[PDB]
Amino acid sequence: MEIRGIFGVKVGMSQVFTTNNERLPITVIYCEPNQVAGVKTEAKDKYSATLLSFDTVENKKLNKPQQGFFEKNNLKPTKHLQEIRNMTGFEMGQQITPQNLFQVGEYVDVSAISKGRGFTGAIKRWNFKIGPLGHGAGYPHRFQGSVQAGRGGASAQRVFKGKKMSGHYGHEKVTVQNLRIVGFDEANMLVLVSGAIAGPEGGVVLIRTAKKKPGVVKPIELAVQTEKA
Amino acid sequence: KTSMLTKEQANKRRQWYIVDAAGLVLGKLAVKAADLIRGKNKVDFTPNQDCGDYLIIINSDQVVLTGNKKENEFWYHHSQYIGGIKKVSGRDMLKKQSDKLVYNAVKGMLPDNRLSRRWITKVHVFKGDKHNMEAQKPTTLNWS
Ligand SMILES: [Mg+2]
Repeated sequence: MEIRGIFGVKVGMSQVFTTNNERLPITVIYCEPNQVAGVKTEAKDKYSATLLSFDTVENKKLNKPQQGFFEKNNLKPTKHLQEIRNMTGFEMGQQITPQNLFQVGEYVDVSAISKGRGFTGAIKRWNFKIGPLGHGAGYPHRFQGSVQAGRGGASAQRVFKGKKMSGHYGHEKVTVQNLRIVGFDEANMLVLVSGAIAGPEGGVVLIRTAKKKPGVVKPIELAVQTEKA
Repeated sequence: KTSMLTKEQANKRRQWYIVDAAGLVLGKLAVKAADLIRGKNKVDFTPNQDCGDYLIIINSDQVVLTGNKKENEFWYHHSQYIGGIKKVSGRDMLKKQSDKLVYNAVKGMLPDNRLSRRWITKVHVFKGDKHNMEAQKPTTLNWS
């Protein structure tokens, strides 16, 4: 549809108090104004999308083909370029800030590269269970269960494609939906999101308009103090 | 002993073709396509040299299946997982993917072989009349 998107860097997590007598955890996202670097139209390129360049860097610390692309296209050089499908209401060479995209208290979703958790075993990875430790249950008691599917040539005689065994976990993309936006800060070019955002403190964080609840907004205010002495 | 039979080798010359698959049926089209690809009709058919011609099939979605097959005969495709049967019906194949239908119906008619996978790539099945293969200067013949 009219999907709207923006990028930032997750700077950390804290909490803030609202009316309705509620405590609300918060993630804080530093959002430098972005810059559309290309627009794909439906007829011309068989689909629609908008290509956004961000994390401005000095021209020196940049590869030559990219800096040539930036000079030819009349942009500011950026370390990152990535694009959002089905962003339409924008043109070329324009600066985009989060204030110009999202209401004060509406619903977004956040994608971010998760926290790399190392080569981890099945029981932490797939929430499997641990063989009993009492009564002397033999030294391999932290395993993926029995991977059996059938013994003897008639039945199965193999392990099933897409089994659940140990492997690499973390450092993969995930997304949390319907997390509302609390407030902004134009001074610091900074935004506040409800909930907990995937990724380490300092990663790259994409915000899109939630597909589940596209335009839905329910306003949430703050809780200005009135106790002084 | 006797005179050794003549057999062309890397002496291949292949001419493109065009058939507009407007109102043909699947299988009767498919055998003709398979033979044209293999070069089975060539006067000098060497069984191991890909002596056959190229082929472009146009207006794939207009092909017809006789009888009530459009609702009763299914095409299956399985991934290697479990519960991976994707089962589609003739009416849905003549709409969603039609070129894949003719492609598969042609491929199965070729032998389990090492040129079969190199023969089948000589079949280009565009779904609609327009194409980008006007550059190769094909001939045009009806119902083959
Ligand atoms: Mg023992």
